[PDB]
Amino acid sequence: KKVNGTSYKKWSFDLPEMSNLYRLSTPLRDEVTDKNYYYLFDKKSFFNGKALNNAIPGGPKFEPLYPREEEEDYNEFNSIDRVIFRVPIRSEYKVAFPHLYNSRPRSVRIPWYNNPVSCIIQNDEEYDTPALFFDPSLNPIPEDFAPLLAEEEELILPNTKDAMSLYHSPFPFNRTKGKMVRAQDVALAKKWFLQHPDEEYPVKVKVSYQKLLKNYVLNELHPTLPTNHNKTKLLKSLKNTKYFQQTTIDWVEAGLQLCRQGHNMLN
Amino acid sequence: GIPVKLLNEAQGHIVSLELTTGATYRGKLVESEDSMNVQLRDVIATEPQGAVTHMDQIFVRGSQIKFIVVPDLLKNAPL
Amino acid sequence: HSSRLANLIDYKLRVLTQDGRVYIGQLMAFDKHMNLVLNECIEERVVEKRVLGLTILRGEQILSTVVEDKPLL
Amino acid sequence: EHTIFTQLKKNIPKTRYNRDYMLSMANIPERIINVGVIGPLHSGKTSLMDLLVIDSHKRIPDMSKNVELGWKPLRYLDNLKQEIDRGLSIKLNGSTLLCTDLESKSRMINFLDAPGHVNFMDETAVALAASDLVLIVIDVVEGVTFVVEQLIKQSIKNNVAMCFVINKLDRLILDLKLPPMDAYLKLNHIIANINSFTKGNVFSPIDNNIIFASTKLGFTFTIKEFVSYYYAHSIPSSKIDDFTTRLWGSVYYHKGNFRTKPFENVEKYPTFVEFILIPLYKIFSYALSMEKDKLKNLLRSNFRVNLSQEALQYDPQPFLKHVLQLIFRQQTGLVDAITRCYQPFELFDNKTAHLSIPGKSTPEGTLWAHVLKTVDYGGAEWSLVRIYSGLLKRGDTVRILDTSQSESREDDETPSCEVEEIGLLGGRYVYPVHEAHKGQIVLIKGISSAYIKSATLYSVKSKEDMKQLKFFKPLDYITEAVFKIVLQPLLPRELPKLLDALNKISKYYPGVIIKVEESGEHVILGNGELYMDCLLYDLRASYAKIEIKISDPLTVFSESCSNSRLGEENLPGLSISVAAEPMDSKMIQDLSRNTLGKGQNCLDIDGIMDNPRKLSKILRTEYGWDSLASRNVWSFYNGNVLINDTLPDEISPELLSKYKEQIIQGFYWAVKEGPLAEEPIYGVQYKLLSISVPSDVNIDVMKSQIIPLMKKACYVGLLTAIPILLEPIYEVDITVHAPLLPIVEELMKKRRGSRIYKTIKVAGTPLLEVRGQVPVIESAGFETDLRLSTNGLGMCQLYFWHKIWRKVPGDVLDKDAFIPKLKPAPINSLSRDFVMKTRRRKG
Amino acid sequence: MVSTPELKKYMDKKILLNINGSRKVAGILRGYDIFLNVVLDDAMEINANNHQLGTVIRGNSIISLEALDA
RNA sequence: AAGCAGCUUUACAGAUCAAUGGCGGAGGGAGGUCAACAUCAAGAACUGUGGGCGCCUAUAGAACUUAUAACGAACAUGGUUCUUGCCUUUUACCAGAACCAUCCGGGUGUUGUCUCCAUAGAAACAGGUAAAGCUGUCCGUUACUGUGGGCUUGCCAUAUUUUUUGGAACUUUUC
Ligand SMILES: Nc1nc2c(ncn2[C@@H]2O[C@H](COP(=O)(O)OP(=O)(O)OP(=O)(O)O)[C@@H](O)[C@H]2O)c(=O)[nH]1
Repeated sequence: KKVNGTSYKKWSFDLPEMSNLYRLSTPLRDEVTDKNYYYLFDKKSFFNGKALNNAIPGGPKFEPLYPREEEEDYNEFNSIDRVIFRVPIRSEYKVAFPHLYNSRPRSVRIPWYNNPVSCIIQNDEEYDTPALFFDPSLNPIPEDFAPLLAEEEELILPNTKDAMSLYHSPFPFNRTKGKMVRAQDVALAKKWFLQHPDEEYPVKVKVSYQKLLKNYVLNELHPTLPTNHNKTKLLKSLKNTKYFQQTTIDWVEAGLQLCRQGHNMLN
Repeated sequence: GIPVKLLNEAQGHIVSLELTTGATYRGKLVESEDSMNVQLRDVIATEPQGAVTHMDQIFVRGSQIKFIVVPDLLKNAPL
Repeated sequence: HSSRLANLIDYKLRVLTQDGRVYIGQLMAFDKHMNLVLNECIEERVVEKRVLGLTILRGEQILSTVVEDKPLL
Repeated sequence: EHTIFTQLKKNIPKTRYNRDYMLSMANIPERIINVGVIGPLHSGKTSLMDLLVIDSHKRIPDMSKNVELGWKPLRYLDNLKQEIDRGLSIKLNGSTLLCTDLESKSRMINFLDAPGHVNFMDETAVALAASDLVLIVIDVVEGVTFVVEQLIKQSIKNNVAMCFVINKLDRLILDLKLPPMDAYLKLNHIIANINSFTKGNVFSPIDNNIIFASTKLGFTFTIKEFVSYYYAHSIPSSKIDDFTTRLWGSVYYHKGNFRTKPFENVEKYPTFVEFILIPLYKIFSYALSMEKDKLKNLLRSNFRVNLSQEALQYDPQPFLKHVLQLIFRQQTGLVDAITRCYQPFELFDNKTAHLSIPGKSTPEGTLWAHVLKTVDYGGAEWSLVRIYSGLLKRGDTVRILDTSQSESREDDETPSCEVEEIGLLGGRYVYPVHEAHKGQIVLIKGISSAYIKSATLYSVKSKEDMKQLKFFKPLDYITEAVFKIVLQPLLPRELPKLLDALNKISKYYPGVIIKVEESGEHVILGNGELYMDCLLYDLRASYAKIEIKISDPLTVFSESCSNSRLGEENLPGLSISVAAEPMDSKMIQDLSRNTLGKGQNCLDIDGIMDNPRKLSKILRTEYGWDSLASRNVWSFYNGNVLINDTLPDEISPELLSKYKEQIIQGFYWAVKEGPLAEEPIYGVQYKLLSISVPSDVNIDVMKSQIIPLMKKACYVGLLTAIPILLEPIYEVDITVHAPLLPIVEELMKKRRGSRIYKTIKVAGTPLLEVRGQVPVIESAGFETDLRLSTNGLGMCQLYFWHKIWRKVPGDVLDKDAFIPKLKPAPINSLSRDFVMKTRRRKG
Repeated sequence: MVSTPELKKYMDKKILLNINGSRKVAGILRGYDIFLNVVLDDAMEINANNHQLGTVIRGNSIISLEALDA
């Protein structure tokens, strides 16, 4: 019931399984739930921040992609003496409404705007709080027919609370039915260099964030779409015939056989 | 019931009807009822004699209606 | 009940009225008042005939019902 | 023809109820209706329409599996790459749709779905003009914030039926985690809070003007519907509708016994909570937390519902939807309350009057109908029209008019064209129509040549009726342009295309106001940052492909006085002395609200068309407005009031009553321009002090003469009057969680608008609504300083309502106090800066 | 039941009613009922000899209702 | 939502024990870090080929759209060309742009199988495609009853003005 079978693909679960799992995983994952948090840290503000060559304080600083800043013309239009100077016009603006501040934008992807500002409340301190609990920090603000589900006496269930806590989770948890991934296919720490450093960090780890956002952008910007219908997995093919046969072993041992193996072949 | 809904659906189209009186009325139908009251405009009455008339606004009582005859497009209408 | 009345649905019928006229055509709808809806109707006053179309008869006016033909394809 | 229609067949993904039955019900006047839908940002409008669309079609293709279940919500009525990449509806889109009621008898309906974003209010304006009633839709969290007040105020001010839908209840229970009794006083609390803003009526859950929903979960409550679907099968059909009235508003049944007494016996929650909120909570919290079969047995037992093991197997959310969308059926409860909440006879003359001079003359016998909007669908451009009188077919030659040329009021008065084609709006698809009937809204083809913006359409055989018929106002766009950006094409040889580019925009976008200066540099006026952005994108992509050039964000100042006089003709046969006066902030505030004068409200200055004894009755009565001046009030402006004030007037009265056109035409000429920036003049009363007139006037008195004279008289009028410089201010709405308040304070300071005008807590949420003021010219990039600074928390809207114009902090003419370029200007000296600057683009 | 008919538009206006037995009456429409009983003032019979009466016409009888002046 | 009746089934005793009619079956389930051979974003519309009776289905090519909303909520390297670099150049990089590769995977179908399991059987015969009960025959219960299950049902019960507890009855003249 819990999985496909021996081929081990395509798992599945039930709730408290998750809720436990999540509760345990959470120290590893501190990630802001709402998309609305990320604004100029999203993907498209990084693209536009590239195509237009803009520097975000927490964004990575890239190459021009258009080599030339050089055309500069004064003119009846441009003259300082006809233009009214108020406000700095920060870069971030030019990443915000890029058809507005940064003129002649090219290959510029139109950003998202305005999500609802998630107000979700959660108890990360007391777990003896019942299901529906007015939060301290909220503003003050014939006999035989009956209600339907009130037939059952009480709505709050031992699970339902963490059913709620799981109603919001990043991709893995909120889904209780999914399939299998290579171990390295999982990326644990990708989350952490998507976040604000806040302050207390040294410029070491901050600059590190800028590094990994840079690389991240690059890893995003180039999809592929190949297909290998030609190549049967090299093992599957080569293990055909004779000179190879299949067995089991302890891992470390196979390691050793390899150690002398290629050690030889070097010699 | 469906026999009433059909009526409500022909509101606005032009309708023919017959009463226990013996006369038939023809005109655009404006208001109906669950009783089967009617309210028509530009009516062209025709009794047993053949006597034609014009009535600007007209009411009926359902009890008095024998049978109504309604527009052709109202056969594709939903049941 | 009314199980028999649903069985008549979409058959050509011959309906005699208290007025004497006899209407003929398929049956589209039936009611709790016995209001009948008929498609492509013809009254037969009597060697006589007239074309109406869609007709909705009242319950008071109807006397009896009688099948002309089977349900049409 | 009909065959090309057949290759249209496989395009429009048909529908349950087919067409010709719907489009058959069309010609009937009393059926159909128009429904516009509005709420503030992210109310769920566009999504709600998504619900209705799926309650319509079976086949809608473009649903991915990924959307079918779940996680990413469908946008249909968001047809544009622009809308889809942004995530907010821009150009309102409807779906002409047939729906049914609880009583099963189906009305044809015109669905219109507007943007909620304040900058785009323009289309909501347009939406009103079409809509017979609106659904105002609320995020349950923020209740009704100020923008909503402005909304309802506007719609009632347009005499149009309403209903309310409070929405995203899901967000309430799940995010906010409300104990039921919190929630009931929530709903209630809001409903009172709005009824306060409801003049001359009140809404109420049983009034069926209030409808509950969540879109993302796709469910809807009208207690009529709700109960009927369920409790109806319980109790004898007599008591039921009574029991509806027995539901909301503090009523208790202890055992089968309805008693308003406190709650006695033991348990206490009111009847509403009893049959609605709690059992709902049980639906959610169980369907999340409950063993499936446990739910199943309840689905038969209570609800007569059946799960399929497919539906059994789902991640919590997509399941949970299918749960609800299954338990509730193809929401007609919405429609049903709409169904009964609109009165054709009562209000039809109200609204149809509000947009013209009422009459009425020429009933029927005519084709006359109201043209709102020139729209761009997948193919090219159609026109959006509501049909008041007549029928229409392809090719029918018809006569054209625009709303300004209906401000004018035989031959030559009409440019005319045929209907090239007629569509119905099917959202992403368009449904061809040959024949068009009274009352239904449709698209036309080929008429775009005729005009810009709002256009009245008519075809009439009777010069009787032609004289008798009336004409629609230029539509009030509920917020004024106020935002200014200079455009130049980057390659001035490219100049021509840009023009027609601009042209189409002035059509496709209602509120934008475009100019071409003397200098040649083109000018754009739009609501705010976002708005004119959407323009510029559609401009550098859709229409013109030309790479263009853009200025710094700008405002549009104005010219006023804070309190002698001569005037001279270059042939001094005229003797003119006109001083100027500041004017009443009371009359200012009442001019800001343009009304029909209903109630003690000071009548709009349009009511000088109502008796100058009536007008001067409002004046003398309310303002202490000088009775002599009230009889000396001559004209109003695009702006303030002009008065003939002196005895020499009466000395030469007929001489004046001859030339009054020369006076006022010269005067509109004046206040349109201005002495300082050639920008509008505001808050200025001209008492007309002295005139002499050329000797025995042998074609001596001419508009050519007196007009630019009195023009000067106005100019110097302001100049000696201690003129100041008017500025606008975006009225600021800010939405935050509480602890972040200090942050906002900071920013306000720096922006120098820095006005925290009100501070507000939001019922039962951790929310502060703050209201404030910041100057448009200081409003650049504000919203992103917010959104960054609060880490996405909070939210920002800069709206122009009440049109309040502050003073420019500087003295208009002081040459020295400036400090050089490439700096923000010193707060003590400004108006000199601003004015000299504009002038350098002027004189 | 008791669908209050559309006689709001006839209140305080002249009428030309028709009733059972081919008899008809003129009058100012004062009030109406659930079963369509009517209140007429200044009631005049139409035999062609017109007799002044001054009247409550019964509902069942009513065949129809006209308006003299637009 | 109980019971009654109707409908569907059902373990069935049955009429027939014929011709029938219905539903299923004429090659099972699932799972196999099992392989072989194919295929692989989606959609409307144009052209060509093939099959079946102008229409439908399959395959190939071209154009447009989707946010490239995603074969993988994964990303690694290499090559050619243009800007960059510098002197070095190689190893090679740097840092971008384009266009080409490779590699690590994934999914679907078909075929052949392997493991654990399933109980009638009619899983019997003959026709062909790229596919199959696809077709024809065929057989299992059976097409009309009573016991037992479920509902899709009666819509749930009104003699006093708008339908079903009657204003009906009766007579006579005209063509
Ligand atoms: N929590 C919650 N959010 C919803 C629900 N329905 C819609 N939303 C949010 O509404 C936002 C989009 O609103 P739309 O309906 O698509 O468009 P809109 O509400 O009219 O906003 P505009 O179109 O720009 O006026 C998305 O962020 C959804 O998350 C709901 O039922 N529950």
